[PDB]
Amino acid sequence: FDFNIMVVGQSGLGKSTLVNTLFKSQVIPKTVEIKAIGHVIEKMKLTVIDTPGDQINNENCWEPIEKYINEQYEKFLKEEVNIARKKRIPDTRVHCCLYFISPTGHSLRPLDLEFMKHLSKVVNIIPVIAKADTMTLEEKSEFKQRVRKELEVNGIEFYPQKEFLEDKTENDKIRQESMPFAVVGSDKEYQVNGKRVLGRKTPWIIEVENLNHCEFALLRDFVIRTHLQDLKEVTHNIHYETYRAKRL
Amino acid sequence: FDFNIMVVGQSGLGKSTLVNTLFKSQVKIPKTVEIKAIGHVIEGGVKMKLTVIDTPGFDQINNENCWEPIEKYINEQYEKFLKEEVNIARKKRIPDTRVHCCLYFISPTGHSLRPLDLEFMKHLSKVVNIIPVIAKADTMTLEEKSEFKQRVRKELEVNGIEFYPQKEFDEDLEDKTENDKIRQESMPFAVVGSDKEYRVLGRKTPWGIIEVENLNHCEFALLRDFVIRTHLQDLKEVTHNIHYETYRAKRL
Ligand SMILES: Nc1nc2c(ncn2[C@@H]2O[C@H](COP(=O)(O)OP(=O)(O)O)[C@@H](O)[C@H]2O)c(=O)[nH]1
Ligand SMILES: Nc1nc2c(ncn2[C@@H]2O[C@H](COP(=O)(O)OP(=O)(O)O)[C@@H](O)[C@H]2O)c(=O)[nH]1
Ligand SMILES: [Mg+2]
Ligand SMILES: [Mg+2]
Repeated sequence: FDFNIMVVGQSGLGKSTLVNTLFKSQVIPKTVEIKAIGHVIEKMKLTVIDTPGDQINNENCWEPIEKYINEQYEKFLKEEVNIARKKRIPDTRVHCCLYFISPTGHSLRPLDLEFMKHLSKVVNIIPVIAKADTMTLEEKSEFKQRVRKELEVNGIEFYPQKEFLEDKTENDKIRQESMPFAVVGSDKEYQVNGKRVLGRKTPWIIEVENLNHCEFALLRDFVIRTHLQDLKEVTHNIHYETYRAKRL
Repeated sequence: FDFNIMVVGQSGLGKSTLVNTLFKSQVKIPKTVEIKAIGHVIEGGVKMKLTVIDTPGFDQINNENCWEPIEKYINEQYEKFLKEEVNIARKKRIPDTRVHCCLYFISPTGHSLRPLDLEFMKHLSKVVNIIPVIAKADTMTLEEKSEFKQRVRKELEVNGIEFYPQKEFDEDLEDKTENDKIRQESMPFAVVGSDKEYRVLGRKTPWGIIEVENLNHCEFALLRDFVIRTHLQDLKEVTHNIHYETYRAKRL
């Protein structure tokens, strides 16, 4: 049982911080290279892939990531044939990928859109709003609506895709309102209300998991519990298949 | 008595919301497409017409010479004043539309400044008075803010980016003492913009309301006083005597 998550997006959005907060939940310098850390603990081995980048010229800035993803597929295609005859086949393909969106309060940057368009064709992308704590209530509500609109209008198929029922009753909910998940990621534990909790120490404490504070708990449950398998299935049966099909 | 402040930086940093904040203090916002200067004739004690110029984006796929459009505007005003410096109309007081002060917004990424940000700043400083500001100061923590301010100061110093108060211009040893504590100690101003008049201005935080003008909450008050009272004149003088003069010299 192996699950791979990857964080993508602009620099300085708390992508790296989230990775660690994510790991501390189930259980910070600047990213320069694509390094993926995996924790062999819940049965499951969850490895999260970090990334940097956000420059004077950003032409084809996605290729590096696309090369990596495609690199993981080719590897699985070579390892899909059980030459070593192993009961289980190691899978390092990117199942779920989170694209961090700067909460600019305006329309999505052209670069964000194109970047998501390319990846959506090759990987399961789940839109996320970084540093949600920055935005006000009315602001965040409107920003999500703006995001959902801009995405749908730009023909960006993101998980859960409409194409691939009880699930249809919930996919609409997760497509329709909840997403993109607005997250606050804090690596620090502070005892709040009698128990150790994770949260930002804003002079104003904000609880990373508290459903009343932010949607991190929702996103976490969504990717690690509810849709953990669906992600893997769509990765293998659609994306990966499409790769080898074009390859062969 | 015309005072001209221009707000610059990448999109979605709170520049426009701050422009309105500044006016609203010393007296639903859409994305800006064109450069628009807002003039509001308001009262030091006497009358003063300050026009706050607004700047769109900076934020795109390929950002080359994205400063060119602004340089062109700034230079457009220098040519205009050069054209109106000779009082053919024999005017007692001459209308001034030159950018005296220019605030540059730096996203609080908590990392080293983006190379584009540096390039953007470097060109402007050699044509105008730049004053480094950190947008959405409220996002950061206390320890994070301190580290970022120091980080910005270092990067700018290292890159040779002369911002107001310029190191080159102060002559007096006393002048240096005061100016060394404003650009080392004080800059860059960590500000929080708020338009909605709530009856003290501020940002509506869930935990509690945050006073935009409070010194204990943010450094907006400091920035206002600096650019409106203390150094308003100094900014103008350097603009006229050095920046403008340099342009006029090059024009020949
Ligand atoms: N307001 C806010 N700031 C955050 C949050 N998470 C991280 N930050 C800050 O933003 C900076 C981003 O750093 P990092 O975690 O490496 O994000 P990265 O740019 O993807 O590498 C950090 O210095 C954090 O102090 C958040 O949820 N809200
Ligand atoms: N956290 C925080 N958010 C702000 C602040 N000022 C503005 N904002 C929000 O960020 C968005 C930026 O919009 P705007 O004022 O037009 O900035 P602009 O993109 O530079 O024009 C607005 O929708 C505001 O709700 C601030 O001081 N702190
Ligand atoms: Mg990073
Ligand atoms: Mg604007």
